[PDB]
Amino acid sequence: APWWKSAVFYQVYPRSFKDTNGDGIGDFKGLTEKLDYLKGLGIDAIWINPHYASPNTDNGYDISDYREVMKEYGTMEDFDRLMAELKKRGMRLMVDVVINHSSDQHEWFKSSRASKDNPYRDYYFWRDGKDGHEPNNYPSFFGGSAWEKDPVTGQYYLHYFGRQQPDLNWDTPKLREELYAMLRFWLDKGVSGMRFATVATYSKTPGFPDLTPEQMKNFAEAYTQGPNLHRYLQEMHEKVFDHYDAVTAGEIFGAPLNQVPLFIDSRRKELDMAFTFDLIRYDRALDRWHTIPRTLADFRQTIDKVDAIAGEYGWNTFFLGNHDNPRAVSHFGDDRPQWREASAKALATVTLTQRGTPFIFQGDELGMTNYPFKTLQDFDDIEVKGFFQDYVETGKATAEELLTNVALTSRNNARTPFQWDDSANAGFTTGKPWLKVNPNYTEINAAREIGDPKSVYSFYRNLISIRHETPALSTGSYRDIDPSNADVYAYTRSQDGETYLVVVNFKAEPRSFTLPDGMHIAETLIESSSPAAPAAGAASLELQPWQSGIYKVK
Ligand SMILES: OC[C@H]1O[C@@](CO)(O[C@H]2O[C@H](CO)[C@@H](O)[C@H](O)[C@H]2O)[C@@H](O)[C@@H]1O
Ligand SMILES: [Ca+2]
Repeated sequence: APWWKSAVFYQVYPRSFKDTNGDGIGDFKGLTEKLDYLKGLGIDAIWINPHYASPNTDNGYDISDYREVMKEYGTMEDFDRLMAELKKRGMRLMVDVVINHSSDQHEWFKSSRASKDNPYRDYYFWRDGKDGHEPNNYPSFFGGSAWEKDPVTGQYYLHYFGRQQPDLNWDTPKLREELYAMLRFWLDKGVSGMRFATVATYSKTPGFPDLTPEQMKNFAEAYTQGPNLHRYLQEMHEKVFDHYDAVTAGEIFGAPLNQVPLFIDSRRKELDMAFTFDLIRYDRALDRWHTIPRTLADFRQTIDKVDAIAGEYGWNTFFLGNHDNPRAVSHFGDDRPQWREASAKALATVTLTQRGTPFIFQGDELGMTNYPFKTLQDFDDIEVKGFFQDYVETGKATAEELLTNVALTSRNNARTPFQWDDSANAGFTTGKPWLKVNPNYTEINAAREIGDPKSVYSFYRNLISIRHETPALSTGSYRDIDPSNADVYAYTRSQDGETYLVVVNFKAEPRSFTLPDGMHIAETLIESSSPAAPAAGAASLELQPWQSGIYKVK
């Protein structure tokens, strides 16, 4: 059982964590200042979003030099000190690895775009248009065609994401060797983990035939069907990860769940663990902007399908939130002032008793909410400007339809500054924050949470302890008591003849729970929103609105 199977991770979007120089952008110094806070919470390891030199058309996901640090975050010396200060606390760092595409300002692309005979030409994908139009019908995730004509050579380069994010050509051995050398540069600095963004799209289909209309309906899935993908990931492991001790994590965006085992089965020598989208997008329409009503029954059944593809040799991450999705309490909980803390704790109990390695998103430990967008600029983000181009400019929807829906699903919901206290701009910055702070910072902030044994924060800290001390709760098997139940989420975790029972009321009303025939409460480890723990030997539970609990059973 490697260290990573029982670790609890915390994801820090540095741009919005803590500013230390007034420019309104979070930075490395600000993260280094808060390690004590993170340690005190119980956090073993941090995954930071892209921290490399970038023009920031996509807040670090368009990388212009893989070997320099983002100017906004600090210098290489600031990154080294972060590493050092993490190590002092026996903490580990996972970095984000963005090698499906680079920025169009990367030196490689500047060279590549110069002529068709340039030595870098095949570091990207260049093709002639067909029939006066693009080379084929590929759509981009961030608006319009995935192909962009370059007047310099008259050909089109491929970009699955933004126009300023040209896809890297993995079919070219020289480029793969460069990528590997780049990974060693960071690994040699002692980085403990790497998360590969959109790891499933690295392999492109030879010939670039047009997508079928079915394929066009789910293009994301088509872009994960490159015929050399597993070949390339296995090569990366042989030449890189085999020689180091880091954990690898794949963001498997767009792939069908049944293919996930190919990425994570320890025996195949590709990656260690999976970030999947089935759960967190379980109520998102195919357009990635509308929502579809779902029940708890939908929620638990997805989790069960997801757990099942881990098998014996695979391993999952678990998360309810990240920098690409709405806030966990607003999305899966109830964010109204009277149910917010109660449901946030109930979500905490879920997160920390899932099988897999949990990732907690910055701010969820405080019960941070979605942002109340009013304006146009509140929504500012390459992906929504993409939705405008594809849905508004084309007359498929009105701006106000877009914004009503995007208010609920926008990435910007997760990127509002972390709420440290009740000072100006919640103590995030002394300047003017890059995105506005949520007004509810006056009720929802770290300083107020940490001082209160009854807070969301304190509930998270207690859960993390209980998990750290209970093997079954990280590496134990998982079993859903009743997948068709849409009121109360019940499951067991077991290891080595010990069994724990997690019960979570998802209704804002009293509910009852009857334990499995022959099973009885032995001890109560923790509850939220309960006025009294069950009696030793209880065969059922009386549950308050939003109540959660962990029990040892016999
Ligand atoms: O937000 C659109 C879509 O992008 C994904 C692809 O994995 O997210 C990763 O890659 C993007 C493009 O570089 C980034 O904008 C994003 O921040 C990054 O995590 C999906 O998760 C997401 O649905
Ligand atoms: Ca700053």
